[PDB]
Amino acid sequence: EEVETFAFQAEIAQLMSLIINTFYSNKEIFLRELISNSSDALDKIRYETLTDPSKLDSGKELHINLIPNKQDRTLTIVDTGIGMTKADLINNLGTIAKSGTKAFMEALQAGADISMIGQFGVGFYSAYLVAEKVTVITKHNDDEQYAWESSAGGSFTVRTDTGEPMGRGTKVILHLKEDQTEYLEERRIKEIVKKHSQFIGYPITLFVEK
Ligand SMILES: CCc1cc(-c2n[nH]c(C(=O)O)c2-c2ccc3c(c2)OCO3)c(O)cc1O
Repeated sequence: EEVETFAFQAEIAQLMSLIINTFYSNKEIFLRELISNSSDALDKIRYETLTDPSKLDSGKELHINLIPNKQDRTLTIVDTGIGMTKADLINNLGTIAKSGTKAFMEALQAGADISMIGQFGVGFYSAYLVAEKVTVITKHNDDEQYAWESSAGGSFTVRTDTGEPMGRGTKVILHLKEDQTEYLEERRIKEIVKKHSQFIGYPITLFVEK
């Protein structure tokens, strides 16, 4: 397979390193932030459909599924939102893009708490509070399915995805750190959704393992 490797823009690499090295204890915020991103992407495709019905030809269901897998030590968050083209995937996760990253990095100096990370438009990276590696698989109506992945360290890879086709949307696979497996426990995931997410205008379904 063809794999491209990219460097994160410096400020994002710096942010990632701060997140990976922190003992910040309220790590459950990652779920609120990823669900929020899914909801924003769901809003995007749904808006586009008001004007163009064929936008949902790739899938009419608009929802978010949470899939813990204890055997694989992964928690997967899948949404059927607008997805990302390859260019937007690289831009949105590899650079400051539209975010307040610089202000956030100053806010951290000033000693603010990273729970404000989502208000600075960089909530995705909180995933690194709980994951050693994150894979993002995405399919936008205007492009092919791509898999982005990073274990931090300053780089990430993007490759065309040969996995199960998603009709449209984004799937985030969190390869959890050894000491963060509480997020694969059904009781914990339920408790967290309600505290940081029962505000979302889309169905959020937790798949219980058999
Ligand atoms: C990896 C982060 C993430 C992104 C998306 C997503 N899909 N499409 C888009 C889009 O704007 O086109 C996004 C998305 C959602 C929130 C964002 C974002 C992209 O960049 C900053 O904040 C998503 O649906 C879920 C996610 O967790």
